[PDB]
Amino acid sequence: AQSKALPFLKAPAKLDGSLAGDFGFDPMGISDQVANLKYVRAAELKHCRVAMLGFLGWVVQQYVHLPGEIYAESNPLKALTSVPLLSQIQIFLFIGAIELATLDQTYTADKPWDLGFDPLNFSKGKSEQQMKDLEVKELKNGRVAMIAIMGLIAQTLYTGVPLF
Amino acid sequence: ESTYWEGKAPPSVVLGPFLSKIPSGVLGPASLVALIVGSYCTHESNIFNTLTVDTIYPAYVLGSFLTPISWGLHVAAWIQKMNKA
Amino acid sequence: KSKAVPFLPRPAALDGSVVGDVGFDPVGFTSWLPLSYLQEAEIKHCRIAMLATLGWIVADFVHLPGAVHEVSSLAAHDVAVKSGALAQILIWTSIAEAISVIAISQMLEGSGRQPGDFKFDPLNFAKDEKSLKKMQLSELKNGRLAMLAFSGIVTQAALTGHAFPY
Ligand code: CLA
Ligand SMILES: C/C(C=C=C1C(C)(C)C[C@H](O)C[C@@]1(C)O)=C/C=C/C(C)=C/C=C/C=C(C)/C=C/C=C(/C=C/[C@@]12O[C@]1(C)C[C@@H](O)CC2(C)C)CO
Ligand SMILES: CC(/C=C/C=C(C)/C=C/[C@@]12O[C@]1(C)C[C@@H](O)CC2(C)C)=C\C=C\C=C(C)\C=C\C=C(C)\C=C\[C@@]12O[C@]1(C)C[C@@H](O)CC2(C)C
Ligand SMILES: CC(/C=C/C=C(C)/C=C/[C@@]12O[C@]1(C)C[C@@H](O)CC2(C)C)=C\C=C\C=C(C)\C=C\C=C(C)\C=C\[C@@]12O[C@]1(C)C[C@@H](O)CC2(C)C
Ligand SMILES: CC(/C=C/C=C(C)/C=C/[C@@]12O[C@]1(C)C[C@@H](O)CC2(C)C)=C\C=C\C=C(C)\C=C\C=C(C)\C=C\[C@@]12O[C@]1(C)C[C@@H](O)CC2(C)C
Repeated sequence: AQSKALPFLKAPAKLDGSLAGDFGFDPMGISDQVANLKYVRAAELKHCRVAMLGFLGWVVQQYVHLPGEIYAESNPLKALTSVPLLSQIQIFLFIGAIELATLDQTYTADKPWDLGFDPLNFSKGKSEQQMKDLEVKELKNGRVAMIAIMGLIAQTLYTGVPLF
Repeated sequence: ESTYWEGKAPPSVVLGPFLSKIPSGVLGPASLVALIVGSYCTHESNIFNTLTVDTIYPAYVLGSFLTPISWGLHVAAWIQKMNKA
Repeated sequence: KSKAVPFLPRPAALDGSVVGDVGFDPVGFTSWLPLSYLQEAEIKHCRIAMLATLGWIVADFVHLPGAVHEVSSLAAHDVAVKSGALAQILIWTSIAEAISVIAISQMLEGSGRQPGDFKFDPLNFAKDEKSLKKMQLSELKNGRLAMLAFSGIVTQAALTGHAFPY
């Protein structure tokens, strides 16, 4: 009834109105245990962003490579082992440096997903409806990418073909 | 509710809202049939014919599971009979 | 008192339902289970049997967009579980049924979901209540006929080997 995604079920109590992308999709009632939807939305958006970047990297590594030889592997899962540990540890350290401040931030803030990242100011001057539309676009694209990046990983692990 | 009882038989609510509405004249014969079927299945899988890897027969196994069940069915049959059902 | 069985009395739980209540319950199964759960089971069986009868009949006549699909809908089960199609259909059917547990559990508990209702009318073949009731009765009658017909089809096509007459 109240779920748009599952037009027959009634959504849970915490799925209503605000927090764009709310289509009443919580059949298992996971939202009933979390105190709020702030942390789960932060986790969902982090997954969405990481999955978008992962899909883009998957395709680009399929087609484009860095000039060096160590980056010449086309299969992303094979490149996970071919690439030297120095590059991967540098990436991990960069991510952890970004992650510790946001670790302090996420567990207490009202909008843990709002990291203040807008270098090009794509949100300055946008109205509330436009901002909500942008949030919906981001969430949609992220969910589709998550499904897609998991599918790419599965098909590479099951057939060895990284794409198509 | 109030499954607690002190009379001769417990209230029919202790049987659940599926056995609470079965007449005792149905549960009784059903319990006896289930007990006979389960005993025969147990005695056909084993005892009369020795068990082997090639002879397991899910019917006899599933059947044999009716013996433990039978116990519950006739207990419920007695409970229904004493509760004017 | 019963409309279907004049001898036996009308079932206590069957008074009126647009699902085709003609008071046919000689064994009193409606006393055992909630009527709503039995209605959901009946509608599920109806739809499955209709789809299966149509699929069996069609797949014996014109079904070969490939090589592994050159079977006679009697050896089709093993061939196409070996191929892997039945696995995918089972996966999606399991997802739908797991969702259906909550649908069955949201009814029998409150809400307003009628048995067998999934709000799937994309083409809007039913418009008002009268059309909805008429076509619910039609769907259930067709589904019962399809249940019996598929039973006959499998029993005959296993008692012999033949085509559509079976
Ligand atoms: C990391 C994954 C992740 C996380 C944390 C969330 C989190 C959230 N989603 Mg969400 N979503 C995701 C992935 C995720 N989503 C994907 C991939 C899709 C596309 C199908 C969606 C589609 C979607 C819709 C349409 C809606 C939500 C909503 C919500 C919010 C409320 C539901 C909730 O509390 O569930 C928390 C969820 C988890 C804790 C994840 C548990 C992990 C389970 C067990 C998944 C198990 C694996 C799965 C069955 C199969 C994956 C393998 C492969 C096939 C992909 C919450 C912020 C609702 C919303 O906006 O509310 C504000 C809403 O309406 N989501
Ligand atoms: C690519 C392909 C095959 C192939 C090819 C080529 C590339 C095309 C050509 C080459 O030459 C060969 C080859 C092999 O490569 C395509 C395959 C065919 C598809 C993709 C079709 C799928 C069939 C769907 C079926 C059969 C589903 C049945 C429905 C059920 C519903 C169940 C329900 O109970 C549920 C769960 C809820 C209930 O409420 C009611 C209902 C709804 C009835 C199952 O009962
Ligand atoms: C799909 C997914 C999560 C799906 C979860 C779903 C659907 C859950 C749905 C539900 O909970 C709700 C919503 C509500 C509940 O009531 C009901 C259910 C149904 C239970 C996460 C994907 C998450 C996908 C992620 C995080 C992708 C990460 C990408 C990474 C890590 C990067 C990898 C690479 O770097 C390597 C490894 C090597 C390089 O060569 C290549 C690249 C690609 C660059
Ligand atoms: C990357 C992406 C968006 C990236 C946006 C970025 C970085 C924007 C960053 C900024 O805005 C901020 C944040 C703040 C601004 O102030 C600054 C900038 C910097 C401007 C979306 C991708 C979104 C990506 C999506 C939605 C991908 C969907 C993929 C699908 C459907 C793939 C399917 C398949 O892969 C399978 C599954 C199997 C294959 O075999 C077959 C096919 C079909 C190829
Ligand atoms: C499939 C079927 C109906 C399917 C309808 C569907 C999917 C409609 C779906 C939708 O409408 C909804 C739901 C919502 C709409 O908004 C959208 C769509 C998507 C359009 C009926 C089958 C119905 C199948 C029936 C009725 C079977 C009849 C068989 C009979 C009568 C007997 C035959 C035999 O006697 C012979 C001929 C010879 C003997 O040897 C053998 C036997 C078998 C014994």
